[PDB]
Parts: sequence; C-alpha cells; structure tokens
Amino acid sequence: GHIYAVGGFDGHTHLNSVEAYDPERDEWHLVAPMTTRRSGVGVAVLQGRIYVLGGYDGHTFLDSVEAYDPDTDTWSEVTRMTSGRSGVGVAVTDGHIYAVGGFDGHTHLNSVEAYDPERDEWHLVAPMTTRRSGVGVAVLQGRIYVLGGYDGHTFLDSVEAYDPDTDTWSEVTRMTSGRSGVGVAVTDGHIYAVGGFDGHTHLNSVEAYDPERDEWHLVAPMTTRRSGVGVAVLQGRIYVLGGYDGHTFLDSVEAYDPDTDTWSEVTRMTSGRSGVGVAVT
Repeated sequence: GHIYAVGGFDGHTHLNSVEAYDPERDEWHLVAPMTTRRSGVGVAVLQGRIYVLGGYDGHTFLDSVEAYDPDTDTWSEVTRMTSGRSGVGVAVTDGHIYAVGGFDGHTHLNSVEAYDPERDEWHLVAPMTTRRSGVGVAVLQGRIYVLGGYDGHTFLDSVEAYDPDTDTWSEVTRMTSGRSGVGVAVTDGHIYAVGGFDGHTHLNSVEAYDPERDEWHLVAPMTTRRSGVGVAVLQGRIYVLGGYDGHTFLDSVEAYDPDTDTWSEVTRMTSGRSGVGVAVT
C-alpha cells in the first residue's frame, strides 16, 4: 500500500495537489491533482477509491466531494454533502462514509452525515452532543469514535461513540488533554490521539485508548509539536504528516512503531501541508 497526502495549506496556497508515499522506497511524489483546492479536508477509502470531502478552498467552505481512482490516476465528482464542512472528521464502516462535525464558515457543527452507496446521496444521521471542528475520528469494533476538536469556546478533551446499527451516541472517557486539530490512528485494538492544539500550545504528546479498561494513557511523544496533521496506519506503523507547529506549515513526517514505543523520522513531503487529509490504499 501507499499513503496519500491530500491538499492542505502551505502557508500561502490552499493546495489541490496530492502526493503518494511508498514506505519501502521512503519517498513521496505527486500524483494527479484534485479538481478543487482544499485545506481542512476529510478523506476516506471506500472500495479502493479515495474520497475527499469538505475543506476550504481559499474563498468558500466546501460541501463538495471527489473520488480518486489509483488505477486510472483520475478524479471523479461525487454528490455534495448536506452542509459545507471544514475540519471535518471522516469514518468508513458498513460500506458507508460518515462526515462528522466541521466548521461551515460561521459555526462549529454537531451534525453528522452519511454517504449511501445505494443512492450516491448524503443524509444527516443523529447529531453528536457537542459541536466539534478539527475533530479526530476512529472506527473500532463496529463503533465510530469522535475525539477532541474545537467548539468555538473550548479545546475539547471529550470523546463520543456512535453506533450505526442503532443511530445513537454514547459517552466515552475523556482524553488526558484537550486536542483540537488532532490526528487519529487505530492499530492493534487501540485508538491513538496524536498532537493537536490545547489553546496554549501545539502538542507533541500522543495518547492511546484502551477500550478494555476505558482509559487513556500517554505514549512516547513525537519530536515536533503539530496540529492540523494527517495520520495513517501502514504496515503496523503510525505515520504523522504535515500540520502546523505554531510558526511553520510543516512538510515533516514521523513514524511510530507501537512495538518499540519509538518515533523515527522519514522523508519529508514535496510540500508543507497543514489541514492535510490522509488515505491508505
């Protein structure tokens, strides 16, 4: 597999470029660009295609969606979401894509919508309790976990879980820190919350959720403090890409091996990308 880094902001330009990472060659290169510039974009993989949704293009908050097919190196339009959403979280489960929260240009949303492949149409599902943009989303067992974010007032440490079978939300133990712009990975039965911004500092800490014990614990921190990051799991390793450290729009990438609790540097992206979306396919 490859890691795809989608869009983002490089400090001057909202990007429509997309690049792919090969972990054996430890190299990044551009692929075909997307049609729309997008930072704060949500990304998911459904039946081998990469779906990119929402974001901000430099002028407008987007409700538009596009899909990439790696085999043909071609982007195709997909039906629009019910609302524009930047800083949106994205989950795939049951053959559905969920878009969670986000900022529509005026307010932070607690609404959540689902993409129905029966119809190529989006529709709202039950809302979360808290409004959240810059939110991290993970699928674990059958449930969608929503972590952190920003609600317009508070940098959130709270976590909620969605059950798609019942279209209902439940509370989960809060994280050790508020984390807006947080990255999320699931590997080996744990959810990792990576980085973020807590209102005073960008974070290099990383914490892991054990669902057996409903407990968060810190693990080894990354080298660079980062919010607006992309996170991917590939070949047992957690890759953290891009983001913003409070000064610089980052092109740096780090990899974490859960078996050694060790972060290692890997090759930089072709561009700095904050608010970058990530897919593994």
